[PDB]
Amino acid sequence: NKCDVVVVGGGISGMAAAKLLHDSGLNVVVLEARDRVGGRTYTLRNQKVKYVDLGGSYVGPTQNRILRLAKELGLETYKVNEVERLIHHVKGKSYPFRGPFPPVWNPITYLDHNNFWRTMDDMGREIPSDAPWKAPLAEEWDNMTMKELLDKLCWTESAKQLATLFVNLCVTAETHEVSALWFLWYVKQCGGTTRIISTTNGGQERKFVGGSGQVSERIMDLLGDRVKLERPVIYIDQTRENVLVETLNHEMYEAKYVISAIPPTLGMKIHFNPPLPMMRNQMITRVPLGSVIKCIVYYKEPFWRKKDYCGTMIIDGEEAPVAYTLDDTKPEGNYAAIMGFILAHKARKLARLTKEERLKKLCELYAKVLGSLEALEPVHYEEKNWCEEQYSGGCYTTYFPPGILTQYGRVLRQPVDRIYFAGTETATHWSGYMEGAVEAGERAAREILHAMGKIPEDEIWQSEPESVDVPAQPITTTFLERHLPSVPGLLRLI
Amino acid sequence: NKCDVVVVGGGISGMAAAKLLHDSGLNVVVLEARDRVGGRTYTLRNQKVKYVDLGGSYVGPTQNRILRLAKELGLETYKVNEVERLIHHVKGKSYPFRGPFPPVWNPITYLDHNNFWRTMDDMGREIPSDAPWKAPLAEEWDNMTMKELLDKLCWTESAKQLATLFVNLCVTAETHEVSALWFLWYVKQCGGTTRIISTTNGGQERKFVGGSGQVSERIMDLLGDRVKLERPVIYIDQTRENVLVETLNHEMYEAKYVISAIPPTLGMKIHFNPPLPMMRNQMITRVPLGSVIKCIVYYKEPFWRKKDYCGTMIIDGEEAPVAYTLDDTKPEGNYAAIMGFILAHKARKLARLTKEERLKKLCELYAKVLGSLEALEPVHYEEKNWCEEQYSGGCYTTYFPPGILTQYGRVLRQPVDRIYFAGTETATHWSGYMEGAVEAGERAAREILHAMGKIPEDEIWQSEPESVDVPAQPITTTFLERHLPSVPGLLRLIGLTTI
Ligand SMILES: *Cc1cc2c(cc1C)nc1c(=O)[nH]c(=O)nc-1n2C[C@H](O)[C@H](O)[C@H](O)COP(=O)(O)OP(=O)(O)OC[C@H]1O[C@@H](n2cnc3c(N)ncnc32)[C@H](O)[C@@H]1O
Ligand SMILES: *Cc1cc2c(cc1C)nc1c(=O)[nH]c(=O)nc-1n2C[C@H](O)[C@H](O)[C@H](O)COP(=O)(O)OP(=O)(O)OC[C@H]1O[C@@H](n2cnc3c(N)ncnc32)[C@H](O)[C@@H]1O
Ligand SMILES: NCc1ccc([N+](=O)[O-])cc1
Ligand SMILES: NCc1ccc([N+](=O)[O-])cc1
Repeated sequence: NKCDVVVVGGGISGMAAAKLLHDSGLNVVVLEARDRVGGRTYTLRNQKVKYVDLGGSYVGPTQNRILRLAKELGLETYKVNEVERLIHHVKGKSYPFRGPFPPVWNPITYLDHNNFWRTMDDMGREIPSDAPWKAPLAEEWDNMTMKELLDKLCWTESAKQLATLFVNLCVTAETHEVSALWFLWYVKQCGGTTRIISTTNGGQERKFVGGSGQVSERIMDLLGDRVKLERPVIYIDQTRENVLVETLNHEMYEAKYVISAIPPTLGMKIHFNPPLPMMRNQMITRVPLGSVIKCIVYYKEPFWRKKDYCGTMIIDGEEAPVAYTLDDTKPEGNYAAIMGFILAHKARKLARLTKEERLKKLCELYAKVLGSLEALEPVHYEEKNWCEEQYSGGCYTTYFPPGILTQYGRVLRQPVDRIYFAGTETATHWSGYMEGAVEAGERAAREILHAMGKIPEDEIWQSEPESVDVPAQPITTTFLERHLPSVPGLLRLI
Repeated sequence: NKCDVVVVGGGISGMAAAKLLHDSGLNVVVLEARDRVGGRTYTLRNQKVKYVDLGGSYVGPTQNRILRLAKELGLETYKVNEVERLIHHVKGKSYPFRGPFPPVWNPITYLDHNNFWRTMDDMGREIPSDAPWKAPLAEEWDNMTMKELLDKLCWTESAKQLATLFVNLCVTAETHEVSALWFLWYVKQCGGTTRIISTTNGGQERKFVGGSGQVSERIMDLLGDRVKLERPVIYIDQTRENVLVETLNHEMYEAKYVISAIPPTLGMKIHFNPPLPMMRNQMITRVPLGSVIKCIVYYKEPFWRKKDYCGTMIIDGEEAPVAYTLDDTKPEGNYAAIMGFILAHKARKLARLTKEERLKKLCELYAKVLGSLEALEPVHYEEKNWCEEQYSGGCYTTYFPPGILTQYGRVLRQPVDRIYFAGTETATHWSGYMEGAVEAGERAAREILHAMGKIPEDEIWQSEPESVDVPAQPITTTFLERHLPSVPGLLRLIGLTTI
C-alpha cells in the first residue's frame, strides 16, 4: 500500500533509482511486470553455458556509472577477446585486420570512408547532448532519414555499405527508419564514432563476470520485499493528495511520487488519470524500439584463435544472417563461443525459422567467414529474440523516426505532475546502454529528492569520477584523417 | 459476464460490427472506454451551434457502406456549400477559382502540377488496395518519405508547395514523417487524387443532418444495455476455452471471440496473455496517428457568399494557422460558420495558445483571405484538439513512417487466435474514414460468423450496392492531361532536337 516513491520497472534504471532513494532513507516500492528483474538485461544459467548474457552485456571506458554501481555490488569485469585479428567479410571474402576500423586500399574509396566517419563526428559536435532539438540545423537533419544522409554523403558503394551496417548494428534499425538528427545525437552522446564501435577502448571492451543480470538481481537482494514481481502497472491516478498506482492483479499502491522506469512507448500500457498532456500522449506512440536476435553458438574450443582471428567478424551483405560477431568465450578460456546479432529486417525475416534452422545458417556463415570446418560442429546454442517481448518492445533501445525528436523530444524527461522519468532513453550520456540506465535512474531519484526539499537544484545532475579499473584513453585523429579531402572536394580541387 | 462476442471499442467500426453480429442472432457486448460512443466522431450540441461535428463529418460518392448504414438508421445527408468560388491563397494573395484543382498559368509550372497529380495516380495503380506491400517497387517506395518523393518529382516550388499542403491535409502529418508507399496506397484506396480532394463528386461532398455522431448513438439505442460505457479494456486472456476480457473497473467478460475495433497503436493499452506474436507486438508501437485541431468559427451570416466565395480556402504558407477551410453553415442557411483544420506541426505549435488566442488568429487569417472585415466579428467558436485524446491518439487516422508498411503491414488485420481486427485502419476502401470503419467492422464480424460455421468463406468480403441518393460520377482526364510532358520530359525533348 503506502510508501514515499513507487518505481515502475525493475530494470537497471528502476533498480538504480530505487537503491538511491532507499539509501537516502525513503520507503520505496518497485513494481515489475515480469517474474524477474533486469529487463533488457537477462543472464541465463545452465550447465552447458554456465552463464550467458542474452540481453545487454558490454561495458567499457567512459561508462563510469554502471562500472561504479556494479563494483559496489561486488561485481568484476573481464576483457572481450580482441588479441588476434578482426575480420571484414565483403563480397564473399574475408580480410583480416587490426584496429577498430576495417581498412580500405582503393584511394577514392579511402577518401570517401575517411570523410564519412569524420562527417558523422563533425555534425555531432553541433548537437547538444542534453537537447539535440537545439542543434542549429535540428529541423533539416531531423526531417531526413539516415538513408538520405548516406546517399548524399557516400560517393562509393563501399562506404555506403559499411555506413549502413554501422547504423544497423548501432541502433538495430534500417537507415530509412531513423532520423538523421537522432542518429547523429545517439553517436555523439556515446562519445563519437571511434568510442561507440571500438572493443579495445570503447563500448564493447568488457563484460561482467557472471553476467550483467546480477546488477538488477543484487539490488533486488538489497531491497528485499520492496520489489514486487509480476505486478504490471495498469493505472496511475494523480487526481488526489497521494498518487495511486494500480497493478494488473488489482493491488493498490499509494505514494508521494512515481518514477516511470520503462521504455517510453511502454507508457502506453498504463491508463492515466488525468490523461497525459497532449505532447506526451502523442510522443509515446511515436517511439518504437529496434529489432534484434542475440545468438550464441558454443564450440569445444575457441578454434578461430589458432588462425590468428579474435572472433570479431564484420559481415557485409544481404545474404549473411548475422552482420557482427564477437568472441563470447569465458575469461578462463572455456565455454568457447561466438556471439552474433541478427539485425533489424533480418530479425523479422529469420524469426520465421526454427531455432535449429537458425543455428545451421549461423554455423555455415561462420565456417565461410572464419575459413574453418570447425564452425560446423557446435556443441550448444542459445538465442533470444527481443522483438517478442511484451514488456520490452525490442532492443537495444528506442529509435526516433524522421520528424519526431524535434517535435516531441523535449517532453521525454519532463515530469508529469508527480511522475518523473527514468529509463536509458532519458539519459544524456550512453543513452540506450546500461550506463544511461544508471544515469537516468539516479537523476530521476534526485529530481524527487529536490522536490522534497532534501537537496539543492544544483545536485539533481551529478558528475561521475572516472573508473580506476577501466580507464579511458582519449580518442585521437591523424593529420591526414583531419585534412584529406572528400570525393567532391577532390573534384572541386580538380 | 458471458456472451458470444466482445467488441472492444464503440466507434463506428465497433458499432457496425456489433450491429451485424446482433442482427445475426449472436449475443454481443460492446466495451467502450469513454462515457460516450462515436470515438473519432463527436457531435457537440448546444444552443449556439445547434449541433456541430468536432471529429469525422464528411461523406461522399463511392462511400456506399456508411451511406447505407446511416440511411438504415434514419439519417439524411446534405451538400457542403460549393456554389460560389473556391480560393487559393498563395504568397499573401487570394486567387478565386472553380473546379477541384487550383489553376496554374505558367506553362512550365502547369506541366509540373499536371505531372505531379498524374504521377500520384500512376504510381497508385501499381499498388494493390488489399496488399500494398505487394506493389512491384514496394520496398523502394516504402524506404522513402513523401518529402523525398516530392523533392524528386516537383521541378517547381509551386507544385511542391501545393503537394505538401495536399499531404498535410490528407493525412494530418508532415511529408517527411510518412512513407511514400503508404501515402500512395492511402490515396489510391480512396479512388485517387481527384476523388479524395473533391467536395462536389468527392469525399467532402456531404455531411449528416444532425451530425455523424448519431450513427454510433443510434446503434447504441438499438443494442440497449449491451453497450458498456466507461469500460476501458486492460487485459485479454486467450489461454482458456472462453476468451476473458477485463476492464479498468475490474469487470470480467467471457466470450467465444473478440473484435478489437480500436486504433492499432491503442492495442498497447491492453495487456495480452499469452503475449502477442512478435510482428504484432512491434507493429503496434510503429503506427502513430496524425495531429489536428478542428476549429469552427461562427458568424451572423455566411457573408463570404455575397462576394461569390463558397467558403473553401486552400491556404499555403507557414504563417497561416489553418491550411484548409469549408463552409459549415447549416443547410437551412443559418448558424453561418467556417470550419478549418490546424494541421500536423501547427497543431503542436498552436496548442500552446488559449482558445481565445486561436480564435483571434483564425479570424485575422480569414479576414485577409476573404478580403473581409466581417471575418473579424465572430459570434461563437468551437474547437477540438484530437492530439489530447487518450482513447484516440490523434486524427484523422494512423500513418505509417518509412519502412513500416512493408515489414509489418501484413499483420494489421491478421487474427490473433480468437481476436479479429476491425477499425478504419484495416479497411481496403476509404481506410481512414467513417466508410472504412463500416467496411472493417462488418468484415471482422463476418470473419467470426465464418469461424462459427455460419457463412461460407466466400461471404467474408462483401461488395456494396451503389447509393441511389449519392451517385458517383466517374473520374475523367483530358487528352492533354494524359499526354503533356513532365518538366524533365520537355527537357529531354529539347535535348533531342538539339541533335
Ligand atoms: C536487448 C539488448 C539490449 C542491449 C544489448 C543487446 C540486446 C540484445 N547490448 C547492450 C550492451 O552490450 N551494453 C549495454 O550497455 N546495453 C546493451 N543493450 C541495452 C541495455 O540492455 C538497456 O539500455 C538497459 O538494460 C535499459 O535499462 P532500463 O532500466 O532503462 O529499461 P529496461 O531494462 O527495459 O527495464 C524496464 C523494466 O520495466 C518493466 N516494465 C515494462 N512495463 C511495465 C509495467 N507496465 N509495469 C511494471 N513494469 C513494467 C520491464 O519488464 C523491465 O523489467
Ligand atoms: C478526428 C477526426 C476524424 C476525421 C475527420 C476529422 C477529424 C478532426 N474528418 C473525417 C471526415 O470528414 N469524414 C470521414 O469519413 N472521416 C473523418 N475522420 C476520421 C473518422 O472519424 C474515423 O475514420 C472513424 O471515426 C474511425 O472509426 P473507428 O471505429 O475505426 O475508430 P474510433 O472512432 O477511434 O473508435 C474506437 C473506439 O474505441 C474506444 N477505445 C479505445 N481504447 C479502448 C480500450 N482500451 N477499451 C475500450 N474502448 C477503447 C475509443 O474510445 C473509441 O470510442
Ligand atoms: N549493444 C551491442 C553493440 C552496440 C553497438 C555496437 N557498435 O559497434 O556500434 C556493437 C555492439
Ligand atoms: N478529413 C477531412 C478531409 C480529408 C481530406 C481532405 N482532402 O482534401 O484530401 C479534406 C478534408
